[PDB]
Amino acid sequence: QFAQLPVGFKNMGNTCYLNATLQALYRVNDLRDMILNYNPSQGVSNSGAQDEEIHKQIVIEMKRCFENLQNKFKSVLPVVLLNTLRKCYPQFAERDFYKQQDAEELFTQLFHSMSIVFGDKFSEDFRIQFKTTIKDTANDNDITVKENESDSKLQCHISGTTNFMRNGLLEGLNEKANSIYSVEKKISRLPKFLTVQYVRFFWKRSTNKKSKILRKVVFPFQLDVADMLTPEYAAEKVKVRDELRKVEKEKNEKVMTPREQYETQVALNESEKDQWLEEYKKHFPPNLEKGENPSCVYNLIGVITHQGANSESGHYQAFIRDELDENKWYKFNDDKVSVVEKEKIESLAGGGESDSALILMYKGFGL
Repeated sequence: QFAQLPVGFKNMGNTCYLNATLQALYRVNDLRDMILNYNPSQGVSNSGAQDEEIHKQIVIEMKRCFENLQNKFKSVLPVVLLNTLRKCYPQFAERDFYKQQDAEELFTQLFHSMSIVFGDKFSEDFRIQFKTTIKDTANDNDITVKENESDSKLQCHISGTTNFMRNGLLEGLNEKANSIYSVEKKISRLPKFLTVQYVRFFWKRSTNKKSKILRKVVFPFQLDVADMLTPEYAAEKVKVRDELRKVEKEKNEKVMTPREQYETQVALNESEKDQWLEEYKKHFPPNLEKGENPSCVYNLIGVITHQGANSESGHYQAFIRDELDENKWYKFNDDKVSVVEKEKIESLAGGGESDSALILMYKGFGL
């Protein structure tokens, strides 16, 4: 009666890559907020970027789109945003409709633009820092440790052996006169928002053509990455996790018109949610960096899926967890929005030609 369905973006013809990506970004609370409050008078953070003005326009056009989503405009047509994106990143103007594109490539370029415009305020929420150990496979006294590698996502490598996301994340942290060196990353700083890429798209050698790995790879709703951290950082994050678990457990224990009553209940539920956020926050570590995850645990909040033979075919969708009711998920099939249950989300692990998870977004536990 009173609860309104979220709205989606109309597909202009092979532009579901953009639509699914925008829903996932909109779900990231801090990002949504900084875009919604962006004032062009504020300029950009990185005015070393030669194309500064077009990045600012990308943000402006995102803000307009986000204003239309927030204020539910039954359908949003991101025409000007697409044109703007194409001016900045001509790869997205390739034809053959315009050609279908890899959502990962869009995600990456949008991250670049948002980093130019907002700076550290944006990028610190996503930064993963590594401690890298570099050993000569032929000599285990030749050891070098580096602390300066970082990224804004983790890659989940998928081969025929891969059955769970953890398997692929662990493989992604390792790689290999001249010698073969093993290069082994452990995480020394976790972000509050953790993006995971399933490496599904690849160049098939046999056919000289783009293809896709269809293998089922199970992801968890609650992700714990303690085993990917340096020993020193794990000790810190596990201590936090164990206090947060105690709060979670304690939480699980505990004349107006009909419209007015609904609006009062929403207000009550938001207050109760905020009181629990404050209870978790009491246990956050004292020297936590802005944008850093307090613990080593995350909850899943969004999934970008793809169905089709390769990154230039088929269809992308987003599945987004409701911000209050953690059991509720929304399916954004462009402008067709529906409510689905946890079982439908689990089925996105893949296997065969089914719609399957490509990019996963996790938010830190207790946030």
